[PDB]
Amino acid sequence: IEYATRHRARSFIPPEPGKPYFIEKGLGDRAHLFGDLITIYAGGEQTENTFNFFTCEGPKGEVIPAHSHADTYEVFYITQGAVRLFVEDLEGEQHEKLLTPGDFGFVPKNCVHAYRMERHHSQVVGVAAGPGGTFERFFESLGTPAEELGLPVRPFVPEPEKFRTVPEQYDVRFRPDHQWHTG
Amino acid sequence: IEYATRHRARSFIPPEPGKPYFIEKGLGDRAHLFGDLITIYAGGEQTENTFNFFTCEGPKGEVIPAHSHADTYEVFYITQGAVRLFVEDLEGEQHEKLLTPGDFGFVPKNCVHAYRMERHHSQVVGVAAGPGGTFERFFESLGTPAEELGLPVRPFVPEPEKFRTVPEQYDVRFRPDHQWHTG
Ligand SMILES: O=c1c(O)c(-c2ccc(O)c(O)c2)oc2cc(O)cc(O)c12
Ligand SMILES: O=c1c(O)c(-c2ccc(O)c(O)c2)oc2cc(O)cc(O)c12
Ligand code: NI
Ligand code: NI
Repeated sequence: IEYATRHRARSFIPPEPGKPYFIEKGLGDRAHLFGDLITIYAGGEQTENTFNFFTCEGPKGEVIPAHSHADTYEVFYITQGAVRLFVEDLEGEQHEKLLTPGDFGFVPKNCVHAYRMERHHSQVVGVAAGPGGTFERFFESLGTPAEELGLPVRPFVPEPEKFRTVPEQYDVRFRPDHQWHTG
Repeated sequence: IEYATRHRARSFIPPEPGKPYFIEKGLGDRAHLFGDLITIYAGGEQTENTFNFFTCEGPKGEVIPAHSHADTYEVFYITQGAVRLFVEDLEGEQHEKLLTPGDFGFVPKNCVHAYRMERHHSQVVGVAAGPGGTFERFFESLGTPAEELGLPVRPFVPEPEKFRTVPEQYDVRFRPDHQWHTG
């Protein structure tokens, strides 16, 4: 049976801290953002705002917007398909790598980065957290929560206003002028 | 690409915090504990002691020792095989679930728990962290660090004294007399 939480009328994440739980494949809290489906299995409420756990999956596509996080560190661990990760270090040097399932990428705070899914229905396991809390409700805030299972039929394109206001609540800084010179 | 660190003569985890990095499948810092191989991709040094990221893989086996963590929350995210997760909640009710790849289990602090791998070379993605810091160097401390790739050839059984002294440094509390009555 399911739970009612702060985030969903129907969720498999228990609302109270301190409760163990299991969630079958795909049934975490879901959000749509562009063509991608984000699925949250644990958030800050579960971990005293220490860490989170979520997956991101999507169609073969182009790079997501280049961005950074001032106080948040991010893991990319590939589970399906192939994902090209772009990252610029603090010294301005850029790096790219095609990550295949079981490969790992790590993006520290203040490092500009982006990714491109290079196979249909690629999937990434992510953790996104830091001294300033956990990041997981970003996705449904800029994008939209989803009740349906599976990849969105139509991409969810946030209205411009969302891109201005979501940084006020979530640790994200967009870098639309950023150019990748790794090819 | 390879570094000497506080933890290993050779590592693909950079010693300097704030550096982006990639690690190919299997090439995180490795440790053996019983028949299992633990591979660390990010530790507390990478995240200001906020979270970590590791895998655990091993043969079809019996349940690991029942234990709890006083300040640490743990994620079980199955990537290969099938893994049965046992957990006792704070009110003493026990639960078990066979978790298959893509399935998720969450064990809050102070819940007694254990797992059993039920396919050869099953694999779990883990995060284990909390207000008490990050847990990942526990495995090489009770077990042993490993330079070679692959499952350990001989199980590493820790001497009884390590079970007494490792809890003084890592957030783990063994429950040697704990009995699972879930099936
Ligand atoms: O800022 C973003 C972000 O951080 C993540 C992300 C995805 C997978 C991970 O594994 C991870 O650690 C982070 O996705 C995004 C997707 C967007 O369309 C826009 C974004 O701004 C982000
Ligand atoms: O205390 C332990 C522990 O926490 C974990 C663990 C394993 C995979 C995970 O994904 C995770 O979150 C935790 O494994 C163990 C394995 C042992 O042989 C003995 C232990 O004492 C632990
Ligand atoms: Ni990001
Ligand atoms: Ni544990």
